[PDB]
Amino acid sequence: GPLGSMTQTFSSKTEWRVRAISAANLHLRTNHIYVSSDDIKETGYTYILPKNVLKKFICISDLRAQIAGYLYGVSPPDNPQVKEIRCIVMVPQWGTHQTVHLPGQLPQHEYLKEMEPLGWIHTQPNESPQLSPQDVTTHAKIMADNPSWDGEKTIIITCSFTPGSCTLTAYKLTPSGYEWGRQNTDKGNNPKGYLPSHYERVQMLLSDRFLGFFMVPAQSSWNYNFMGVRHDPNMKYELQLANPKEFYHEVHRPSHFLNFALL
Amino acid sequence: APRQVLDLEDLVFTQGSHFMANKRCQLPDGSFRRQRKGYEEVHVPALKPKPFGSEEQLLPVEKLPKYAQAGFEGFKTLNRIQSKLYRAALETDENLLLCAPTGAGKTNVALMCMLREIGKHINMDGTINVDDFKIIYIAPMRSLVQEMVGSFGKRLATYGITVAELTGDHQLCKEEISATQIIVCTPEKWDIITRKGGERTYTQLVRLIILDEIHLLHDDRGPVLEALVARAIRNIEMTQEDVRLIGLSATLPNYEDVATFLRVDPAKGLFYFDNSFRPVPLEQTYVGITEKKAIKRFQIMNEIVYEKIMEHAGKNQVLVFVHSRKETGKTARAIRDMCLEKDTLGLFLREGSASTEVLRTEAEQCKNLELKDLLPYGFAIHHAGMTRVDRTLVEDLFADKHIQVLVSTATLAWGVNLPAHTVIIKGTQVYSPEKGRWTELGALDILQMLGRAGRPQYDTKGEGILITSHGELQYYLSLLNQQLPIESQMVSKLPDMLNAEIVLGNVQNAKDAVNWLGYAYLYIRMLRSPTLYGISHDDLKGDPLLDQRRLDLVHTAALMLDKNNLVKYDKKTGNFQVTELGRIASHYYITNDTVQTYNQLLKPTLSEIELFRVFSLSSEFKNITVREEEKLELQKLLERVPIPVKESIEEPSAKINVLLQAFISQLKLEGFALMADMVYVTQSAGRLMRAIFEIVLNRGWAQLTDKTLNLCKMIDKRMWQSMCPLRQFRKLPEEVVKKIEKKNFPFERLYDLNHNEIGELIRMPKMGKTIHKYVHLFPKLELSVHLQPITRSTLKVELTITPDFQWDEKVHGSSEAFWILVEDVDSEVILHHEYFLLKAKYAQDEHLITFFVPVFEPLPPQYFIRVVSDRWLSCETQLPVSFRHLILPEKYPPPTELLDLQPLPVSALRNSAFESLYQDKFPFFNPIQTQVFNTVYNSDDNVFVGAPTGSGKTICAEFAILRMLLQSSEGRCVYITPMEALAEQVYMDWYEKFQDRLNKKVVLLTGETSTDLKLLGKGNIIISTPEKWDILSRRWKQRKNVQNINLFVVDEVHLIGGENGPVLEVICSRMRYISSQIERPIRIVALSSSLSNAKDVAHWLGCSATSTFNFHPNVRPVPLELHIQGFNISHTQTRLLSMAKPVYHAITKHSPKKPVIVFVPSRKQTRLTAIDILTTCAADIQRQRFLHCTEKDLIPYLEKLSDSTLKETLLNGVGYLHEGLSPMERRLVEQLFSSGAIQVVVASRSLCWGMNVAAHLVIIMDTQYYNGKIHAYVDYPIYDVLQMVGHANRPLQDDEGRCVIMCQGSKKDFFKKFLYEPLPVESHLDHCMHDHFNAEIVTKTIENKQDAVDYLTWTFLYRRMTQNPNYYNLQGISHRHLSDHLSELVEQTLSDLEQSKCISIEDEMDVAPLNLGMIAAYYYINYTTIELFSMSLNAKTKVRGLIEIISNAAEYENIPIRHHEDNLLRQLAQKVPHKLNNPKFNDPHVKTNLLLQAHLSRMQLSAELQSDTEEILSKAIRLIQACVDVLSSNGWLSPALAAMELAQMVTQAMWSKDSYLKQLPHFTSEHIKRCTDKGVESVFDIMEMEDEERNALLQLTDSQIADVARFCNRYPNIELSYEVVDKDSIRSGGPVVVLVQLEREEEVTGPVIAPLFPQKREEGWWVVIGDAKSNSLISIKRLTLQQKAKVKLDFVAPATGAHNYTLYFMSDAYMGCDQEYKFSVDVK
Ligand SMILES: O=S(=O)(NO)c1ccccc1
Repeated sequence: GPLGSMTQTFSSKTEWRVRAISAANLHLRTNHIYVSSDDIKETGYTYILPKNVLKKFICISDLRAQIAGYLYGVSPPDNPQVKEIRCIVMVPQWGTHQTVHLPGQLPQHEYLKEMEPLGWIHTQPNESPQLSPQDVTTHAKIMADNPSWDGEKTIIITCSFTPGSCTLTAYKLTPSGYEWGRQNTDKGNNPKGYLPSHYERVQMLLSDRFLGFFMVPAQSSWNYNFMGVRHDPNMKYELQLANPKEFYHEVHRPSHFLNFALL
Repeated sequence: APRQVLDLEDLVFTQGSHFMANKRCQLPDGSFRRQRKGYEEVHVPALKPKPFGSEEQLLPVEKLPKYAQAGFEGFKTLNRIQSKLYRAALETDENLLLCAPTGAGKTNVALMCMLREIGKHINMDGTINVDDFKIIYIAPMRSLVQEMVGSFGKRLATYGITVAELTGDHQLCKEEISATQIIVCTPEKWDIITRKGGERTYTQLVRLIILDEIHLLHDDRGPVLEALVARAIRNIEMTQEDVRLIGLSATLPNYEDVATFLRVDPAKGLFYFDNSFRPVPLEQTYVGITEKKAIKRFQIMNEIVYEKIMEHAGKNQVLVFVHSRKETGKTARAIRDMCLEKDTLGLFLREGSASTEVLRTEAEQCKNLELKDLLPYGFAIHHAGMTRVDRTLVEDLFADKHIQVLVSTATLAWGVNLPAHTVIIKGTQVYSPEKGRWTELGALDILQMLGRAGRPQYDTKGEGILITSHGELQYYLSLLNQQLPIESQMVSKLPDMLNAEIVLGNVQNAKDAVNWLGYAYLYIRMLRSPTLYGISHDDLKGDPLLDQRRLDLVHTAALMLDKNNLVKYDKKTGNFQVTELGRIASHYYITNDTVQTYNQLLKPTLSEIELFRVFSLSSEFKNITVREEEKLELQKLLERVPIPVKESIEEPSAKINVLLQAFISQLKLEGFALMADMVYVTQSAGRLMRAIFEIVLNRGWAQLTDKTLNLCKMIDKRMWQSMCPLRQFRKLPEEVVKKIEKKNFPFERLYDLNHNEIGELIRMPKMGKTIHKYVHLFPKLELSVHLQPITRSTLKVELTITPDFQWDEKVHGSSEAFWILVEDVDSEVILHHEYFLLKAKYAQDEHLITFFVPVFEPLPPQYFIRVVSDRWLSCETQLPVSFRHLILPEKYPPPTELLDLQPLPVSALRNSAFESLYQDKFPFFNPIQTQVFNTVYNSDDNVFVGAPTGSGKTICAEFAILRMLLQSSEGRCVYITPMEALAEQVYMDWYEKFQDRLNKKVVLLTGETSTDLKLLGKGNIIISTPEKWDILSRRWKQRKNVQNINLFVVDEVHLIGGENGPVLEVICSRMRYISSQIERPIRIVALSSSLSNAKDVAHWLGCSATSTFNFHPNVRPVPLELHIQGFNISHTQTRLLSMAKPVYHAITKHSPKKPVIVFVPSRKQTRLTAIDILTTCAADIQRQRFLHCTEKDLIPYLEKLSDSTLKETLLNGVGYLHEGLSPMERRLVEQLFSSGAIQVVVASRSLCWGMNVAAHLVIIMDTQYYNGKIHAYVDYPIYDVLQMVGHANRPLQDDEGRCVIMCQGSKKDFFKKFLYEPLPVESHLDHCMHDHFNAEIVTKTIENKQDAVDYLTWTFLYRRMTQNPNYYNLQGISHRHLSDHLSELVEQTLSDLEQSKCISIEDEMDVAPLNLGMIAAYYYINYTTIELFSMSLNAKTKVRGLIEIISNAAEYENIPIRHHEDNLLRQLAQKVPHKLNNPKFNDPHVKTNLLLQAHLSRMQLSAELQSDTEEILSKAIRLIQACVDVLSSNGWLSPALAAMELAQMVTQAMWSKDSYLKQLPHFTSEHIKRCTDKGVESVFDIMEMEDEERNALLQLTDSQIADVARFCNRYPNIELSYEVVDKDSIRSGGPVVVLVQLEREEEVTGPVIAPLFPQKREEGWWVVIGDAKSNSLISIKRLTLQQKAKVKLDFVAPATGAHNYTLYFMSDAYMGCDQEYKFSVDVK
């Protein structure tokens, strides 16, 4: 009965600190990256992902809050069945462990005009046998708002944090998947009507033969996970040819610095 | 060999300056002890001054040396100390040690030594050569430093001396060191400065070092003094320049050992004055408290001080010393609030005193809070946290005796001269963050404080009261009564100090280190008190010099350094190898454990979290602990730090981390300890984080480089990246910037806006303008790029930096520094980096930066170029450099296959005369000569031979010459080589072959025009460098002897790609064009090093593919084994050090018996490396030898030398070669080398083209050199490296050639690319077009813009534009692409030439030469020079103006300027007939003005100034002739005649006013006096003399009258006649023809005699018709005169009447021959 015997004082232990410490160890996983062997084995297109931008994408990420990048690339000269991913575009965004929130506006930049959009890559805390329904919905609503996203050519690459490593798997929607996802308003983990026939695996290969590059916003950075109120589905942004800042870089969390300074 | 590893920690005196070596303490007579409750008092009475000594009298300032009286202006006599000291100080250079009590006058003794040094440099004009010398005054405390700067400045102002502190970091601020003659600084500052060393340093000028308060030796800081002294004295030895040392000490035991340590002769320079010489006798009171419990001891303290304060109220001011900015007010309040409590406050200020009102007034006017509270009561405080004017008023009030109690800290004792009658040191404990605990006050502080007791004039005694712990009484008693011995604290610092010497190269092995340790104060103390230093007396007698003990200490230290990776230590040999980490530890003043930690933990992947942790683990912090009472306040901060901290609050490293972050965030803390700890942490963080930054930068780690340079800036600016950069303008209101921050929008968005939208966006219009200015004060640079592909894997980048901000000295100072960082596609690796300095004087110009970077295929998407401020937060531009449209040159063709042919015998020449040039030297030609023989000897096809240097290409050209001599009887061959030294070598060989042995004429063009023009007619082999052939071949339409050339050979033609390549390309293109015009083809042979794009050169020169031999390096006849060794050190002096031993090892491995050439970057380095090679040879047990003659054989050669060192090294078999050696010295060194006598020669890089020796092994020791004009290192051009490697080639002596290139690691791949493979070359003609276009318009080869495009199509440039478009900034090879490119080039060049009025353009199409352009082309003078000449020259400029105008020509702009001669030239400008206008001595143009006046005055100067005068002299004649032409065509008679006389004057090296006889050999001024007062004014008098009277007036030897005879036999003896043709029918406006006949009495028996002029000249003449009354030049003609010549002058008639003109016959080579004749013409 410690009304006046034992009294202790609460000492704040904020969670982003543990997450920032663990984000500093992400480089170790870039040496142990695994691609899944496709169950479909044939879906017309084989996607080739350059390792340099993949490793950077892992390094700038976080183990709880999903991040996403947009995929751009082309076919090798005389081989239209292969899609080489040449660019990953980072746009203003925030996430949770279950999904990413991106603007309505798709990347627009002259420097990308000779490339075609190939979909998106996003990190995931845990591996999973199936494509998330959040992902099916996200991809179907992008498709419905943007006719340049061909259902037969745009993919979701999931990058899952397996212990000590990263495991990559690539998917595409089916027509039924597009139809279900574009009308789905249920954000939970088991929305009515979701089925595994809404997607199929695609062949993906990591390559050291060529290098990809990044584009990032012209006027901000891409990470809004600490400035959520300033992120809006309608926000507009331009892009520049530069490499993205890591998740916990100072410019992504100004208020940590200022609020300490007021203490 | 039987070494022993010591524990250095066990030898350390842990208590630093509190270590008490004396066991006992003898108190002076009359001392007495007294007991009280809980404390004791020891009283020591004031001493009595010594009776006046043997012959002592106070020296009046009048008896001082007169030059020294000014430094003692305002004093009557010196005091007792200074009078005893002035002879030793002012009259000798003896090192001194002065021991005296504080305030006795030591610093005026130091001023006397300073004045002696100054007196060494008194110019005859009475000023001081403030550039000859420096003086260092080392003072222990910064506040003392500042005071000394002030007082010494004012004492020495009258000498024009600058005294200055060293202010801040000098990575940009060293300039003022050049303007300061007297540097005042701390030991640590001088240590760090002289640790960096390098060249272009000012430490060489230091002639005097004053070591003030040298008893700091006893302190923990004492080892810095030992490092300084050891380093200076040892540096005396290895450089023979003296430095005087002066020590100033408190009076304490071991002063005679201090004297030994300073090399003071005890019988001349040691002066010891006991405490009876204190200015005011001191009564002393020591109060030792025995109470152990804190609170009672505190109250006992306050009671003791109050009781002592009462003994002095109303009679004596009291100065109290406490050890905190905070304790000062607290104790002032304790005393005051106690006084009022006892109703005694009225004792300090008597009622109605005049001072009470002053205190009231100045308190009410003052603004300090505690000061206002205290001042009316007679109390005050004083410390650093107070305003300057606050302290100034506190001092003023105390000085006028207004304040009665002043509480203050140590800084007042050091920084102000403020004595008090009574001084109370209240407690002697102080908080040391470095020690992490409370410790006793240092000895220096205690002495200084109590030295303030007793005012010099106003007190008969002082009263010092010291309150301490009872157990400290013996210590303080000893310190203040001459009994605390001075010991050495240096065992603790030994590893760091040793590493510093290793890094400098002063210590290269354990023997060096034992020697160095012998100069330490520690060593003297070990010899004298061995048991105190851990040495038994028997060990001392087993080891009487402590050789063994020193080796054990050095061994121990070196092992510690080797374990921590600062040094590589070979235990067997004892050798030390420097490392980059060791260098960083030394140069940044980091202890060695810390850089071990950094090396262990730093990784490219490091997060900002880990970086803060790494910093917090620095060993400078090892004594910091987390105190229980702090853990609360740290937790509350640790909960909120913006950089997470992984470790718990129990760990000190977490506390250090949190203190750093709190400092950056400007948080105030509550713990007194925590605040002081934060101060210590963050004062170190600056140089610690700059060390980390240099480590990661030079390892190429892009991300961590960015993080750590940012952390450096955030520590310095005290703000985080995520804040508004505007905070860095301190003037802005902080509450405004917080508003701007809360508005989340990017700072860059403010750039577009203006006052209105700026003031609106922030909801504050009143600031719209203000902010608008600051955003444009913020440093900002714009970047653009020209990509220039070299090959498919190397890219040249030209980066243009355009400043885009408003400069303001108040914000930017005089310079703004940046890092240029080229980073790869991932922003992961720094491919290239360099420092960039934007000086205020260039704050508005574009800057060009060029560098190389690797690329690969498939091309990467992009690189990045970042330009980042070294100091401003959030201040960077990044330019993506995309490769999407980069056009790579095509991969090069395979080489010409080397055919396996039977070696060709000499008899294949089928001509015995020809065969006699070779048959003795070899029986067969090499494979390349064999393969090209048929085409060269049996056909007339243009030929290209491309092969490595050393493949015998010269003989191939010889084949072509022999064929020429067969098919054509008097055939003419012109041979071009790009370097003058090559031309001289080839002339020496070919004169012997083709003249001595084939009786043809071989000639070497000289650079004098008419000489060369007749050589061209005589010779069958004309050897020339390119510009000498350019000036001749421009005139080919008028000169038949240029077009009738049979054979044109160009050697080393790959140098078309190098710096002087455009003139080579132009004359080769011209030979082709002339060939096609005359339609009688001139054959062309081109020789070259291996070229990847040989086919382009060959096609350009019209070489059939079967006639182009394009060999690559693999085919060199003598195989080349090439090794490239990379060296990781980024600091040049240190990297050269790391190469020193590898040079020796390379000799013994690759050429132990065969001859070695070592190329080194500089003249200075040649002898240093020769000596180092010899040292290493002496200590090599394997015993190598480089002398293959005996000493007797070398003795005669030895004597033919003036350099002592070169004699010594040659005796040991090692020569060296540099530019400063007389030609006879160089030729003797080469003779010895080639005859096998000496095995090694060390040559400077600048000599790699004119060496007549070859070697088995060449070592290239480093591959950059210092250019002083631009103050930066420059890479060796690849061309020079190819030339150097080519010396490793002895076809008749070796089976291979070896070469080792030692280079910065970052250069290694470049050298692999461009040495193992053939070389791609490009044109740079597009950058050098104006002068050649102008020549082609003068010659009517270019007459419109289409002509100019067509012209360009003959060049190598045009060819390369299609093969490497991007290199020339084409984006396509389309015919329209390059037609437009060429048209642009043409428009820009013609428009500049027309702007300069060299040409005219009609209808924007047709171009014609103007007179200016004709002059520029004829004399080979830059068109900018001629333009300036046109502006400056005018109708009354005379000799003075002519010299000025000519100096300012662009041909001289590159004349070496070294400020090491400033004053020299300054004093040269006084001994100079014409005083210059507004002399700025940092300008090569006025430098050459002075050198020209020097030459005309016949002043002998240094050797370098002499060679520079020779260079000036090689162009002066052309520039003077151009002036003559301009003046005369403008009509100005007097200035043209003057410029002709100037031609004469520079040839004969004299003035107009001088005597004509001064031209005669062997004359001096006395001969001219004897001639003037015996009837001899002119040269012609001298031959009209009988022998007897001549020889009698002459007073000279006989061989010398032979010389005077020669001069008189060639002195011009022309006589002139003139006729006005048809003098009668002269009509106004009509023609007037004047015929002048000139006849020389004898034939021209040779060139002009002018031994003080470097080129041989032929006589030139002008005939001038002028009216001198009008200053009107009317007719002028130039001429050379053989025996007889007639000349016709044409002019227009005047208006009508009789007119009197004057005829002039003017020489250009001799003074005194000018003739003049008045004549009349009657225009009817
Ligand atoms: O003339 S350079 O541009 N400087 O060394 C060059 C470099 C590498 C290969 C050829 C030319």
